[PDB]
Amino acid sequence: TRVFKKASPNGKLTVYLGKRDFVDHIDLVDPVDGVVLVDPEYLKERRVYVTLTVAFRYFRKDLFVANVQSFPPAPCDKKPLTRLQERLIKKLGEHAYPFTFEIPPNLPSSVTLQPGPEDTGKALGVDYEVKAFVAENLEEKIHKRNSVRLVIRKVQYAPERPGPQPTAETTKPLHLEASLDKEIYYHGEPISVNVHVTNNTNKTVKKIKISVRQYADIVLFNTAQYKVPVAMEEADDTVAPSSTFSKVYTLTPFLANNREKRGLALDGKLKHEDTNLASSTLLREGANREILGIIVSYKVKVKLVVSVAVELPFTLMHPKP
Amino acid sequence: DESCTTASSSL
Amino acid sequence: TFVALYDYESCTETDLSFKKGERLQIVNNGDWWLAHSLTTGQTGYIPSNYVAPSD
Amino acid sequence: VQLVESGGGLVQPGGSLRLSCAASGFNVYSSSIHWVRQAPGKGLEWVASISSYYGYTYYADSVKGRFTISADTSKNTAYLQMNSLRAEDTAVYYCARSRQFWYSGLDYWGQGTLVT
Amino acid sequence: IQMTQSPSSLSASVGDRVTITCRASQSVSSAVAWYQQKPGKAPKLLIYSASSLYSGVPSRFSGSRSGTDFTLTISSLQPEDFATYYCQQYKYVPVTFGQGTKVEIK
Repeated sequence: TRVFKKASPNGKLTVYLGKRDFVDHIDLVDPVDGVVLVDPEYLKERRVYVTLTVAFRYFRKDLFVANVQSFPPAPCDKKPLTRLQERLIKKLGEHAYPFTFEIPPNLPSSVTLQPGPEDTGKALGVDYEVKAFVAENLEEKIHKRNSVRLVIRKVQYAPERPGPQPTAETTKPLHLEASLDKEIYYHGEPISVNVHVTNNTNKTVKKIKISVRQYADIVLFNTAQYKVPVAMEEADDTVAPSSTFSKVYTLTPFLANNREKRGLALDGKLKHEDTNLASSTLLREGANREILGIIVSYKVKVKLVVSVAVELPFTLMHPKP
Repeated sequence: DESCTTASSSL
Repeated sequence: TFVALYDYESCTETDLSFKKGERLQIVNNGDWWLAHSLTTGQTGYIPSNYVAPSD
Repeated sequence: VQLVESGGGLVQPGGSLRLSCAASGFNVYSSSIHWVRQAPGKGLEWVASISSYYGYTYYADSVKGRFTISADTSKNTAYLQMNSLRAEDTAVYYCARSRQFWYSGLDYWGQGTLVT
Repeated sequence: IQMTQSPSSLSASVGDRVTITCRASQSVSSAVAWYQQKPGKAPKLLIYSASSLYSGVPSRFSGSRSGTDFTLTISSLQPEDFATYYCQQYKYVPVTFGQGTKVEIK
C-alpha cells in the first residue's frame, strides 16, 4: 500500500494523505483522513492548524471552510480511523498528530472549465484545497514558508442499477418517436438514437439533425445556464410527403473537436492535466439547496426541418472501479 | 521559497 | 507531599473548574490529572498532557 | 473482442509501405490503439500510438522522422504508413489495444504481420 | 528510462517458486505491467498493475513493488507457464519493455 505526502519549505512540518480522490456516495460522502508530522523544538507559542477549503474561481469565493487544531490535541475528541490514522501513526510513532474532516452531502463536485486562448494561472472551476500551517493564532497572517497546500478533488461514479429506458415523442399531424439504447452511457460509448417519423401532411421532412448537448447550470452566476453541442450528426435523410421512415443513428462525444469551444466543463484537474468532458451531477432527491458551484447534465436532441424537435435526457459518467 | 513536489512513501 | 492543579472547564463539567493551588493536594498530580473540590470530599479530573500545570 | 491486422509488405530498402489493423468489438474513442514492433529474437520495441479521444499521437525516436499513424473512425481501424529501411526490414508488427481512460497497459493483441 | 530485467532462468515441471524482477532505473509510481509471450504467438497481459491481477489470469501469478524494484512471482509452475515474460512501465510517454526472461524446463 502507498500513501501520498508533501512537505513545506524549510522542512518543518509534513502532511500525509492516502488519496486525492474522494468518492461521493449518494447517501454519505467519504471522509478526509490526514496525519501531520511536526517537530515542536521550540513551539511554545505555536499551534498547528489544518484547513479544508472549497472555493469557486473566476478572485475566488468559498462556501465551505473548516479548521482543525492538530497539536496540542483538543481533549474529548473523536477516535482516529484504523484505515490510515493507525498505520501512519505506527510508522511516525513519535509526533504523528492526525486530523480529519467531513464533507456536507450537498457540496458540488470538482468540475473545471476550458480556458481557451487566455490563461489565469488556474482555470475556472471548483476545487478542494487542504492547507496545513503552523501559526501563533488562527487569525494572524501566515507566509508560504510555514504553509503546506495540497489540492484534492471529489468524484462520483455511475449507479449500479440502470434507470428507465429514455424515450420522448411529440406530434393529420406528423408523429416522431425517439429512443436511446439505455439510461446510462460511459465516456467512450456510442450513443445510438432510434428514429421514426410517420407522415400524413404534405410537408416533407428535408433534413434530420441530431446532436448531443451538455448543460451546465451555474447557480453563483445568477443561475445562468450554458449549453453547448458536444456532438454533431448530419445524414441528410428525407421522407415523402406522407411516408413512414424508421432508422438507427450513432453519435460519440469527444474532446478533440470540442477543444475549440470555450467555457465548456471538464472533470477536475490536479495541475494542467487533460480530462474528459465533465460527468453528470447526481442530486439527492432533487433538493437543490446547493448554491456553491456548477452542475452538469446531458440531453440528446433530434430535430426535423420541413420545406419540431424532441430532447432525450441521459447521464454520462464513469463506471465504478 | 517555493513548494516542493508531491512525493510518495510506503506503509 | 506535592501536587498541582489548574482551573479548566472545557470538558467534563460534572466536576471541574475549581480554584488552583489549594492546600488540599490534587487527587492525581501526567496525561490525566485529578483534584478535589473547593469545600467537599468530591474529586474532579481533567486531562493535563497539553502543558505542565502552573500551581 | 479481437484485432486483425490485414497489412504486410516486402519493400526494397528505402521505399514505402502501409499497415492496416481492423478492430471488431470495441469503439475507437473508448480505447487507445498502439503498434508494437518485435525484431527477430529481440524484445518488443514500442512504436506509434494514437488516442482518438484526445487526437494526439506519440512516436518512437527511431520512427519519428518516417512513420505516420492514423485511425479510421468509420470502421474502427488503425493505419500505420511506413517508409521503412534495412534496420526495420525484419520485424513483426503487432496491433494491441489499451483502455482509453485510466489505463495504459495493453490487454488485447493481434496476431502480427511481418514487414520486410 | 531504462527498465532492466534479470536474465533467463531454468525451472522444474513440478510447481515451485519462481521470482522474476524488473529493476527500474527511474522511479515509477507502481505503473508496471507484466506479460507472457509463448513462441510464435502474441503476448498475453498478466498483471493489471503491480500486485493486481487481470481478469482470467489464474491465482498463482502475483506481483509486488519494493520502491523502484518490481517482482513477478509464480506459486506453482505447471507445464503451461513455460514462456517468456516482459516487464513494461506505462508512466512516461516513451514506453519501454524489459529484455524478457525466458523460462525453460529441466
